[PDB]
Order: sequence, then structure tokens, then C-alpha cells
Amino acid sequence: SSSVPSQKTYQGSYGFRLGFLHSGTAKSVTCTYSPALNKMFCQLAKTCPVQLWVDSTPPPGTRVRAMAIYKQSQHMTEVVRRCPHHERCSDSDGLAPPQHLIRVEGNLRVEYLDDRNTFRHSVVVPYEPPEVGSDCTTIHYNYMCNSSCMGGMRSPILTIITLEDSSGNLLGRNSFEVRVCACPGRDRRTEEEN
Ligand SMILES: [Zn+2]
Repeated sequence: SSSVPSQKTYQGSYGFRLGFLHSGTAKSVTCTYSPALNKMFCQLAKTCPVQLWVDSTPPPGTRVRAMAIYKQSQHMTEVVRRCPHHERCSDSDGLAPPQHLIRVEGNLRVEYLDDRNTFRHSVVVPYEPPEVGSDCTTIHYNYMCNSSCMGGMRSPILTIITLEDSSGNLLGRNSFEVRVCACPGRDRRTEEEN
């Protein structure tokens, strides 16, 4: 079945929002977020911290899902996946399917889904409330193809983050645009000038 995943931001009843590190745009930066563009700029396979902020702690058994989609165009119905150079290369972590663009690092409770109905790829982790004295929870995502690998790239790629309960009920949704590139700090600077 076709699908056009919702992009609609929805804090819901726990006040679910995203946060990113304020990393600036030095040469050395591997991952930087633009508030102005609502856009991440990261390197392939590198760490991208994404914070989850909540006004009320959701119940035990809550889960966090990420899915990439093409934001717009004739590509809206196209499942985002890795290119052949990257799909068929030597880089499995033993947990991620080789086609999945998005991975989570450093979590042995990560789970990967090819949807049996829509064929969309997604990655889920358990929601862990922040440690006492911490304000948010952080997930380290890794993006496993560059923006240049993507065939719809008539279209930006959007990461959609959803909070869901143990039964799959949606509690919250947020999203940001994502560029996988050689020089995140330079491309952000450049894109904001534009
Ligand atoms: Zn690729």
C-alpha cells in the first residue's frame, strides 16, 4: 500500500519536543543543527545526537521511532533507502538492515522495522527518562548514505521522530530536514546565507 507519512508536528499530552546541541559551524564539527532552517547537517556514519524533551514523563514501555521520508515532490510515496554502493558494502553493525538509511548507535535494544504494509523503514528505541539531574534524553543516530547517494535528492530528506506507547499509539511527532555531507559546518553556513 502507498503511504505519505504525516509531517505534522504534535507535542501531544507529554509536551514532546526535540532539542539539538548548539555546536556552531567550525571545520571540526561533525554534526550541526540550523534552527533557522530546522535542518541537521551531519557526516555519513558519524554520531548525530538528538535530544528528546518532555513536559511530563511518558509511561514505562514508551518507544521512540525515526523514519526518513522525501519531504515533497513525486518522491513523497517513495520509500527512502540506501543506494547500491552503500547497501551492498562492508558496513553492517550486526543490528541494522543493510538498506536502512538510519541507524541508532550504542543501544542494544534498538529495533528495525520494514513495515509489512507500507514497506517504510524505521528504527525504534525504548524511551528512557533522563537520568536524575539531566533535562533530556539523547539518541545517537547515524545516517548511512550521503545526500548525493539519494535518487529523489528534487527533494530534501526529512527525519520524522515519533513518540509511541508500548501498543503503537502515537503520543507525539516532530521532524527536521537532514543533509549528509562532507562539511556540515560549511554547508550550514552557506545554506543560511541563502
Ligand atoms: Zn549511498
